[PDB]
Parts: sequence; C-alpha cells; structure tokens
Amino acid sequence: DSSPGIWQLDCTHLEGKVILVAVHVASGYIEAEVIPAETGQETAYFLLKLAGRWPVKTIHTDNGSNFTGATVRAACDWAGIKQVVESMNKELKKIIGQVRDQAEHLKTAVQMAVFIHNKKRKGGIGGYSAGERIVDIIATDIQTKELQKQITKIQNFRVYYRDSRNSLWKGPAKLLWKGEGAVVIQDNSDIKVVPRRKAKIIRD
Amino acid sequence: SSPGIWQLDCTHLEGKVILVAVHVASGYIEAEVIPAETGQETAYFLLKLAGRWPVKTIHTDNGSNFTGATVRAACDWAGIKQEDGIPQSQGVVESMNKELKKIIGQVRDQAEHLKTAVQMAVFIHNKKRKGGIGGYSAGERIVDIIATDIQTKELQKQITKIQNFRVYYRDSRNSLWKGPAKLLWKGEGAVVIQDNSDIKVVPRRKAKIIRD
Ligand SMILES: C[C@@H](CCC(=O)NCCC[N+](C)(C)CCCS(=O)(=O)[O-])[C@H]1CC[C@@H]2[C@H]3[C@H](O)C[C@@H]4C[C@H](O)CC[C@]4(C)[C@@H]3C[C@H](O)[C@@]21C
Repeated sequence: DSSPGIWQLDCTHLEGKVILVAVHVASGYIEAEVIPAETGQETAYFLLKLAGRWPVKTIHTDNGSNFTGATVRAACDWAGIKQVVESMNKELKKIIGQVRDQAEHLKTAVQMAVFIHNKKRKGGIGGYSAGERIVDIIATDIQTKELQKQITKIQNFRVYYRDSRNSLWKGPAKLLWKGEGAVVIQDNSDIKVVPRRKAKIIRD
Repeated sequence: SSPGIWQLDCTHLEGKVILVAVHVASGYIEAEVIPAETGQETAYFLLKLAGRWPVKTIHTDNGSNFTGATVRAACDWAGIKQEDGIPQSQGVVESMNKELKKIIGQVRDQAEHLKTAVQMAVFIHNKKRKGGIGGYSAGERIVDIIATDIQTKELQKQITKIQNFRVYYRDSRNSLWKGPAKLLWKGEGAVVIQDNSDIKVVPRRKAKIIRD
C-alpha cells in the first residue's frame, strides 16, 4: 500500500537472458541480477535476499507471470511485503555494455554496472548518490517510526481528569506528556493541560 | 573507519560452503551459498556487496579462498583495503557463523533448499531487534552508522583541519597571554577561536596563530 519501503521489480532482457531489476523509488538506488528461469520462483528468491538486506515493505509489478503468480505471494507473505523503473532499466544497459570488456560472465557486467550507477553522484553542488540518498531516507524513516512508537507507548497510559472538586471526571483520554506539576492529555481532538492533582493515570 | 569495516568468512554446513559478510560495527550479516570455496565466487560475492553497500576495508580469515589473486584483483577495482590477522574481535564474525547456523536450522524444515533457509536466516538476524521499544537491529544500526557518516564527515573534516591550528591571545585591555586556543575562523581583521568552553573573537593584533 503506502510504506516508505517502496520498490519496483521488473524483468529486463539481454544476452538471451533476463535480469530481475529492483529499484528503490524515493532513492533512485538499484540492485539487479541475472535470473536463469524468469519463473515465479527465481523472482521470489530475489526478494528473500533483498528483503533481508534492505527494508522492503511494498513492491510494484508489471503483471508478468513471475510477478502476479502465487509463487511470489509466498515469500511476500513471509517478509510482510504487501503486494520510473523504466527509465533506470535503460540506464542499466547504458553501463553494462561499457564495462562488458572488463569481466567474465554477463552477471558480473550487470553488477559492475550497478556499482557504477549507485556510487554515481549527481554532479557537485551538494548532490548525493543513490547509495547515499537511500541510506539517508531510510535512516530518517527509522527515526520517524522511533518517535511514533515512542508516542503510542505513552498513549498506552490512560487519564481521567476534571476541574473543580465540583466537576466531573472525563476520559479515558490518552497521556501525552507529564512534567512540571501538570499532565498534558489529548482528550480526543483537544490537547489539554491539567494539574497533576486533577488527573489519574492507569496502565492499559 | 568503523563505518566501512567488513569481516568475511566461509563456513560449512551439512554439505557445502557459504559466504558470510559481517559489518562489524552493526552486526549486519549477509551470507550467500557459494557453490565452491574458490576465489572466483568470492571476488564476485564481494563485487555485489560493494555495489549495494559502501565497502572500504575487508577483514578475511586468511583462508586460501579470500587470499587468492583474482580476489584482491577485484578489491582494487572498487576501493577495498585489507589488514593483518589476529577473543574480542575474533568471535565478532564466528559467534555469527553459529548464530547464522542456529537460525538456519529452525527454518530448514520450512525451506525447499539450503539457500532459501540461509537467506531466511539472513533476513531473521538482520530484522531481529534488541528488546521491545528501544533496542535497534543490525539492519538499522547499519543505516544509521552509514548515514550519520555521509552527513557528518565532510563537515567534521573542516573543523578538525582548522582546529589543528593553535592560537595565543591576550584579551583586549589586559596583557596576559592565554593559549593555546583552537582556531575556528581566520579573517583579515580578527580571529575566532575556541579556548575551552568559550568562543572568543580576538583582534588580529592580539593573536598569534601557530604554523603547524
Ligand atoms: C510524544 C511526547 C513526549 C511526552 C513524554 O514522553 N512525556 C513524559 C511521559 C512519562 N511517563 C509516560 C513515563 C509517565 C508515566 C506515569 S504513570 O503514573 O502513568 O506510570 C511529545 C510530543 C507532543 C508533546 C509536546 C507538545 O507538542 C508541545 C508542548 C510545548 C511545551 O512548552 C513543552 C513540551 C510540550 C508540553 C510537549 C510535551 C511532549 O514533548 C509531547 C507530549
């Protein structure tokens, strides 16, 4: 659905062979390989590795049998992988050939071409390289989730509160912050600040 | 550079061998079932490791495999370095080999091959956290470690460079020489220095920057 870890897997052909291609959208970072059988199993293995290395929460597919098949679905279920790559594919070849005369198999040409596109910076004015943007982007996503869990954990404590010794206790609202003699709670759509005395907390 | 150190080791399980790359700093493993234990697969597995991640230094376990010639012939293509051999750093990668094994054995009856179980272990170890709400995982620690660097080095390099220049000053309206402060900025009319917990802006006539 919608999760930062979005990738676009696709099959490209060359050398009477097929290269499974993975591309991290937000990043621009790639990671390809030459898969023997373009079956729904070779693609799936390709995910098991990737998913164990980078955080892959969701992927896209170009209908291909080796994609929509339930052969993949198995892994995607195991790893929790809910289920412009075009522009990159060409770029992949743009480099695979130039190096062709420096390696053995095509596979090596394929990887060397990757290594060249990832480290490949964006000029020189503060521009990073896909290998860097991906790491940055994910590093911040980890930090964002961190604060999220941090907030939901604190929400776990519920509060009842009131006003005068003549008012009524309301709630259970969710605790937001606690300090300086007061409690800050979110009653629903309101962020309220109540005196510690006019409040009662309980672990849910 | 701890953010570029990788230890590579080959282990054998119920049949053949497998390559196991470990990012020392985070614990981030990355094993692959290589057919033979030759420096032909090694140089390759290392070629892919370096394209996806930033590899600077390698720490092999001196087995013919990683000592090959067409192995070190690849590192130069990239930018890998290598260092001397050997209870604190040792098991960092071996206490991983059996850690990978202990895991492979729990998903073996679930995988239809060895690789599938090995990866499943790579995946499991890397996503495995260190608690409930707090402790990080190896897959995370590695992005954090690699990311803080990308956005810290070419800015920490400057500070260090300029602070390697010591300075002596005497605060205006007084003639006792304080120093050595560390230099932060040099202008034609004044200097900015960090003494200890102070950042002082000193005129040029009251400072003496030291050559090296
Ligand atoms: C996610 C939280 C962090 C809250 C936190 O962690 N607070 C202490 C909880 C301690 N405990 C749960 C352990 C108590 C359990 C007691 S029990 O008896 O229930 O066991 C953040 C994000 C939104 C909040 C800030 C507001 O937007 C802005 C506001 C401006 C002020 O000028 C000072 C900061 C203040 C009050 C905010 C406080 C705090 O930064 C909040 C709730």
